[PDB]
Amino acid sequence: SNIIKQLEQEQMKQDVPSFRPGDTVEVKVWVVEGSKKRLQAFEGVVIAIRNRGLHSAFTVRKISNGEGVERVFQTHSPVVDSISVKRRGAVRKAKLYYLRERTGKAARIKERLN
Amino acid sequence: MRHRKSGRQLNRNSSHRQAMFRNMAGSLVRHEIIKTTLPKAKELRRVVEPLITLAKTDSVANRRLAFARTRDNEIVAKLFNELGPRFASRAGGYTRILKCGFRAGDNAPMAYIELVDR
Amino acid sequence: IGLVGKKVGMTRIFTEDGVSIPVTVIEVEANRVTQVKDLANDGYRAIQVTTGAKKANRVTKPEAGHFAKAGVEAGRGLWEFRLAEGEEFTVGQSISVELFADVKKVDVTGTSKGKGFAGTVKRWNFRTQDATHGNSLSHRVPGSIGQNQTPGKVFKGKKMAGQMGNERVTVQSLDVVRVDAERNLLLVKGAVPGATGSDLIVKPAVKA
Amino acid sequence: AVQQNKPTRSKRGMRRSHDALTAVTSLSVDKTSGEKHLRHHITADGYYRGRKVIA
Amino acid sequence: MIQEQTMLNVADNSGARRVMCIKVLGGSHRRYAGVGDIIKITIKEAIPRGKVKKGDVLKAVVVRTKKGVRRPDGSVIRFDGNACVLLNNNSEQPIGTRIFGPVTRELRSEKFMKIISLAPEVL
RNA sequence: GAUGUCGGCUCAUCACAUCCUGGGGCUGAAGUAGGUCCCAAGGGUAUGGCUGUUCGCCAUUUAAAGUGGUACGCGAGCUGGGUUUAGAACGUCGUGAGACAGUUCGGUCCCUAUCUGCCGUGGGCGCUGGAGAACUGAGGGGGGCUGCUCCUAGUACGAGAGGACCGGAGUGGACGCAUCACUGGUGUUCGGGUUGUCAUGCCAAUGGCACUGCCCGGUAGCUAAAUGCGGAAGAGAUAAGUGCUGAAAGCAUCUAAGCACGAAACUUGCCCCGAGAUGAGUUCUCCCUGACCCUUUAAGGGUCCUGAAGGAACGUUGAAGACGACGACGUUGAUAGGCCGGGUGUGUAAGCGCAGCGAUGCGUUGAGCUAACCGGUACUAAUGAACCGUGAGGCUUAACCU
RNA sequence: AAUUCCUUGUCGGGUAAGUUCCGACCUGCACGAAUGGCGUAAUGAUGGCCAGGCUGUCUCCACCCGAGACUCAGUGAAAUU
RNA sequence: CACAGGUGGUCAGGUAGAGAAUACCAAGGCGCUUGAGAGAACUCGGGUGAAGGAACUAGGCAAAAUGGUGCCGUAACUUC
RNA sequence: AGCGUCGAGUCGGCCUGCGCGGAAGAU
RNA sequence: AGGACCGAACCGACUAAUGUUGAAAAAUUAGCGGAUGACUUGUGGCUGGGGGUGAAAGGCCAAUCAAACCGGGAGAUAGCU
Ligand SMILES: C=C[C@]1(C)C[C@@H](OC(=O)CS[C@H]2C[C@H]3CC[C@@H](C2)N3C)[C@]2(C)[C@H](C)CC[C@]3(CCC(=O)[C@H]32)[C@@H](C)[C@@H]1O
Ligand SMILES: [K+]
Ligand SMILES: [K+]
Ligand SMILES: [K+]
Ligand SMILES: [K+]
Ligand SMILES: [K+]
Ligand SMILES: [K+]
Ligand SMILES: [K+]
Ligand SMILES: [K+]
Ligand SMILES: [K+]
Ligand SMILES: [K+]
Ligand SMILES: [K+]
Ligand SMILES: [K+]
Ligand SMILES: [K+]
Ligand SMILES: [K+]
Ligand SMILES: [K+]
Ligand SMILES: [K+]
Ligand SMILES: [K+]
Ligand SMILES: [K+]
Ligand SMILES: [K+]
Ligand SMILES: [K+]
Ligand SMILES: [Mg+2]
Ligand SMILES: [Mg+2]
Ligand SMILES: [Mg+2]
Ligand SMILES: [Mg+2]
Ligand SMILES: [Mg+2]
Ligand SMILES: [Mg+2]
Ligand SMILES: [Mg+2]
Ligand SMILES: [Mg+2]
Ligand SMILES: [Mg+2]
Ligand SMILES: [Mg+2]
Ligand SMILES: [Mg+2]
Ligand SMILES: [Mg+2]
Ligand SMILES: [Mg+2]
Ligand SMILES: [Mg+2]
Ligand SMILES: [Mg+2]
Ligand SMILES: [Mg+2]
Ligand SMILES: [Mg+2]
Ligand SMILES: [Mg+2]
Ligand SMILES: [Mg+2]
Ligand SMILES: [Mg+2]
Ligand SMILES: [Mg+2]
Ligand SMILES: [Mg+2]
Ligand SMILES: [Mg+2]
Ligand SMILES: [Mg+2]
Ligand SMILES: [Mg+2]
Ligand SMILES: [Mg+2]
Ligand SMILES: [Mg+2]
Ligand SMILES: [Mg+2]
Ligand SMILES: [Mg+2]
Ligand SMILES: [Mg+2]
Ligand SMILES: [Mg+2]
Ligand SMILES: [Mg+2]
Ligand SMILES: [Mg+2]
Ligand SMILES: [Mg+2]
Ligand SMILES: [Mg+2]
Ligand SMILES: [Mg+2]
Ligand SMILES: [Mg+2]
Ligand SMILES: [Mg+2]
Ligand SMILES: [Mg+2]
Ligand SMILES: [Mg+2]
Ligand SMILES: [Mg+2]
Ligand SMILES: [Mg+2]
Ligand SMILES: [Mg+2]
Ligand SMILES: [Mg+2]
Ligand SMILES: [Mg+2]
Ligand SMILES: [Mg+2]
Ligand SMILES: [Mg+2]
Ligand SMILES: [Mg+2]
Ligand SMILES: [Mg+2]
Ligand SMILES: [Mg+2]
Ligand SMILES: [Mg+2]
Ligand SMILES: [Mg+2]
Ligand SMILES: [Mg+2]
Ligand SMILES: [Mg+2]
Ligand SMILES: [Mg+2]
Ligand SMILES: [Mg+2]
Ligand SMILES: [Mg+2]
Ligand SMILES: [Mg+2]
Ligand SMILES: [Mg+2]
Ligand SMILES: [Mg+2]
Ligand SMILES: [Mg+2]
Ligand SMILES: [Mg+2]
Ligand SMILES: [Mg+2]
Ligand SMILES: [Mg+2]
Ligand SMILES: [Mg+2]
Ligand SMILES: [Mg+2]
Ligand SMILES: [Mg+2]
Ligand SMILES: [Mg+2]
Repeated sequence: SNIIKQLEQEQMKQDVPSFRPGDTVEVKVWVVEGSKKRLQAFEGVVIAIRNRGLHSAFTVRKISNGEGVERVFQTHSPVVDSISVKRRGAVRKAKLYYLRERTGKAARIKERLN
Repeated sequence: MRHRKSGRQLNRNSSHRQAMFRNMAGSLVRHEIIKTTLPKAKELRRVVEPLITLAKTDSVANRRLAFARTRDNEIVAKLFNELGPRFASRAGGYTRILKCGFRAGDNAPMAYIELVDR
Repeated sequence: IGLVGKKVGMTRIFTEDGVSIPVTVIEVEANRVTQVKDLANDGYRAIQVTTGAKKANRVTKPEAGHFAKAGVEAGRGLWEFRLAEGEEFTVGQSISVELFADVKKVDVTGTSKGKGFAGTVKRWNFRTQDATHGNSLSHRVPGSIGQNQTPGKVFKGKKMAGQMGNERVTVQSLDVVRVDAERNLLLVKGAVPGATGSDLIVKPAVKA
Repeated sequence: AVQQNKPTRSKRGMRRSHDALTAVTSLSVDKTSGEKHLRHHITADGYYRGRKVIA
Repeated sequence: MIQEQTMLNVADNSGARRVMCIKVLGGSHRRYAGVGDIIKITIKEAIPRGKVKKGDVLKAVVVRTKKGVRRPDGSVIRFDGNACVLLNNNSEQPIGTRIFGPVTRELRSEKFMKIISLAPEVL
């Protein structure tokens, strides 16, 4: 409890930017293709955030090369090098699962300009 | 299993329980002491004491939340004008349950539940 | 030997190379030796240890005198560990989680969570019968429990409904992720038996 | 499913070996009124732990 | 998480459009194929003049699943559809010359390095 | 004066004439891979298409898809497609009623478990003074499956083609145990959106009802599809088998004496139960060190005093639980509820102001509300007692001390 | 074939695989012309077969809400023997 | 049987609705003559469900699904 | 019999007593 | 216009589950068919047991039907238990 808090807090990233559901975010992930390591960008809409301390996660949805892809990132994972908000989205809901049933013009999110 | 679960079903559905405790909370605020079954008395604490807590801060919003949860403006008025003021310095424990034996008709364990400064 | 600890809960350790190791956090406070069993007196070699801190009112006079003989404070219980051919310990010696400093794998024993009275589907992984296709009142029921006149009885050990969990379980060969002697913590990879708060007996892995 | 043989009065008695009621071990005595009561319950005159709690 | 009767999209230009898993290979009572697993397929729908025909029985490697893949940090990658790449029944080598849509790094193996090379991205 | 029937489903259990995996002899056994026989029952031992099918054929798996017994195991466990009532029709037979072990369509499957058994779980008494703990381990149960890849090694073997033993490493399938950190499901106790309607005087705001009205999310818990772990190694004694030395029988001979190997079987090793193990075990600790009189002088009986350790009861309760039980706590107190702070979830409350003709938008505002969560906190309820349990614990013999 | 024993006839179609189904063939065990033959739009809680959708039917079950089951108080059966 | 059954006629409010359907209400009438707890298995009646989607089964049995109005549009075949 | 050597028995039919293998089953 | 269509009342009873010492000696629940007609329903009437009535199932004729029920022949007879 207080013990696990302490174990968790010392592993937590200190530099996680503010983002909300509906934001376009670019997540740069470490990819080890051999022993060489490089950053691979994954850009898309944040459809879900789990706020849970060290166990925090967020789900990013992109359309890649025809196909809808979702990636659930573990926020404090060392695999996630950096997160950056590319665009602020204006949505009502915490969870944008309704975007799974939308493509193109129907899947557009209004910008939150404030 | 019911590991870590709260709330008694009391051989009712959710809508009946909610309605019953709204009535019973109204009864306790109005009369300041009621006789009921010991399990109902224990559950009633979890309904009535938050209403008294809400009633410590008099505002339109809080009166409306109290009205939403009681549906009786006599009760809301008593909460905000009397009980909240009466309990302003007390940190919880606005009620006490006193066990008072067994009901004739069904041997139900009975208790009085009262406001502590009745 | 091993040590007695407490299941604090589960978390994860992120490794630098981006692995999340699921860990059970075990609080291993000082185990104080209350009795040393020997071959002459007791017929086997063991230590009895205590851990934690029981309140005086809950310590009976029999319990108090046992602790008082050892010259240790009352802990929340007593556990024995059998001694190896070499191992020697003294009464009143405190044994810390530093014991596990060089141990790679542990066996963790606890009391499993109690499921109460469990059906055969849950308890024994029995298959359900048809939900439809005419099934009459026999969806999760166990089916046949024997043959016929031969043998004309149900065999002992027949898998049937009954109490499930709330029993001693050992999980073997769990990797020791971290021994934190300063915080009295052992981190083991993966799940161990029992609820948060329950007593755990941790021993070096028997198998290897 | 039903018996093939009438169970005996003996067997009936044996089954009822666990049916005996337990008397109240002891009644508590109110410190003020002196009334006997179930422990942790109010007295018939409405005392509890010396205090007149009901009327 | 593909089983017998699961319909899959085809992530190649072999000519198949829709294929059905008729067997999860590689063990007795094996329930499911995830990404990187070889399945037996039948072609349910194909293009007119492709390398494969409707009703042909082949192997395929599952390259995308809705259930998705887990990574060592606890992350998940999920796709909107189940897709596979058709393989020669004997050689287990890709029939098509192109790969369509993302694949995962689970395919990174001498067996499927052709798929990796042809794929438009690897996640 | 009824022993329910084919097939399926559920759940099995045994045999071994062994399907796989293990050991081995012979081979017309180069290797690989077979053939055949011996040992071996530990564990394992397909999903589908068709058909009522069992079976079978077929498709595609698998290390393998064993063969049998068990009322052709299993309907007071399920099904009811088949068989086998009454309806109807076809072919066929019959003048006909009707009939067919020909076909066709339709066609009620009851039982609240007394006993045995079995799975769980208590109460009683016992175990010799009582009590609280920790144990020993007689005995019992669980578990025991296996693929593929790589290395050894393109080595041995082979004309090539191909391609090992032995040994080692990795990674899977199936199965099992645990767990909820993760990924998710659920989440009628949390938040929100919204339709119809009724109400709270009305507006505004709310509540009821409509499957939780319909929905969208979701906390804790429970949980699998989630993720940890397991099968072993080792040891003993062996099976078939292989031998050493070795006579009887100057030789030979694995055997008669003697000695050595030898398998998933056996006994252990691993896990769980376990002293009602009445053969009732051990260890540690704790508690009680009063008077008195009878008679049936005896493990006799009763009184007066005493009431221990500890237990139980009651109460607050629990990731313990059908009830019992088990665990925590009872003011010298965090046991539960409340309360405070936090987290989490939902997603910017109400009110007010502003913009708009208005729906509505914007600001105040990531607001308000927030269960089972976390950290705290005696506000409420856990009572002073009372109750049970006693007062040094039999005889005999030995060994020691007096 | 509501008729075909042999029979899952044979050939074609559909399926990865089809004793059923559809189309044929004719070798009609044992069709056949008002105890009607062969067709036939429409109709059918009619029989058979296929497909899309759909799903806890199933892989393989999980959780939840209620009514019982369980405990307490009151009342109080039954078959059978 | 104070029994979820059966029993002809008459009357016909509001909001929504095509409606005497249906939902919510009015007038009016009722909460069904054992209750109290608990929150096991299992049964019953329901809700939701990852991935798959008939692999279930004698058989898609059951369930899930479809579902309104206006307009557009609509095949073989046909006794038109 | 083993290798002329070697110094005591050896060889295998018959009849018969008792044993041995042949000999795998399901709670 | 219609033994027309969709659909309540009304009439019915195709499927499933429940129930099977039932709430009920045939129902309940969810679905289902007909619903201006060869429809349905109230009241009364007529048909009588080898008889009736039957859009025909040996259906129905008072929870009884290959010959109702009640009383009688009657203590039928019973080489059977
Ligand atoms: C009625 C007897 C049944 C239930 C069934 C019986 O099967 C027959 O007798 C076949 S004849 C068939 C029986 C039932 C009753 C009338 C009709 C004809 N059908 C529906 C059957 C299968 C046997 C052949 C004869 C013995 C049985 C006991 C054991 C068994 O297997 C039974 C009898 C004693 C049993 O009571
Ligand atoms: K068998
Ligand atoms: K061999
Ligand atoms: K075996
Ligand atoms: K039989
Ligand atoms: K059967
Ligand atoms: K029986
Ligand atoms: K039954
Ligand atoms: K018996
Ligand atoms: K979880
Ligand atoms: K959850
Ligand atoms: K409303
Ligand atoms: K004992
Ligand atoms: K128990
Ligand atoms: K508290
Ligand atoms: K606002
Ligand atoms: K506001
Ligand atoms: K918030
Ligand atoms: K014929
Ligand atoms: K005729
Ligand atoms: K007659
Ligand atoms: Mg709680
Ligand atoms: Mg009740
Ligand atoms: Mg409601
Ligand atoms: Mg439990
Ligand atoms: Mg099944
Ligand atoms: Mg039934
Ligand atoms: Mg059922
Ligand atoms: Mg017997
Ligand atoms: Mg008998
Ligand atoms: Mg009893
Ligand atoms: Mg009999
Ligand atoms: Mg054998
Ligand atoms: Mg054996
Ligand atoms: Mg063994
Ligand atoms: Mg088969
Ligand atoms: Mg049988
Ligand atoms: Mg069998
Ligand atoms: Mg039955
Ligand atoms: Mg039976
Ligand atoms: Mg039938
Ligand atoms: Mg007939
Ligand atoms: Mg075993
Ligand atoms: Mg598994
Ligand atoms: Mg958690
Ligand atoms: Mg979720
Ligand atoms: Mg929900
Ligand atoms: Mg709500
Ligand atoms: Mg309004
Ligand atoms: Mg109302
Ligand atoms: Mg209403
Ligand atoms: Mg020799
Ligand atoms: Mg093995
Ligand atoms: Mg938030
Ligand atoms: Mg609101
Ligand atoms: Mg803002
Ligand atoms: Mg708060
Ligand atoms: Mg035929
Ligand atoms: Mg044919
Ligand atoms: Mg054909
Ligand atoms: Mg099919
Ligand atoms: Mg034909
Ligand atoms: Mg004819
Ligand atoms: Mg004619
Ligand atoms: Mg005709
Ligand atoms: Mg009544
Ligand atoms: Mg009635
Ligand atoms: Mg009527
Ligand atoms: Mg109505
Ligand atoms: Mg329930
Ligand atoms: Mg549903
Ligand atoms: Mg699903
Ligand atoms: Mg889904
Ligand atoms: Mg589909
Ligand atoms: Mg099928
Ligand atoms: Mg099948
Ligand atoms: Mg249906
Ligand atoms: Mg439905
Ligand atoms: Mg012999
Ligand atoms: Mg009509
Ligand atoms: Mg009729
Ligand atoms: Mg109906
Ligand atoms: Mg019609
Ligand atoms: Mg109609
Ligand atoms: Mg007839
Ligand atoms: Mg009749
Ligand atoms: Mg007659
Ligand atoms: Mg006469
Ligand atoms: Mg007579």
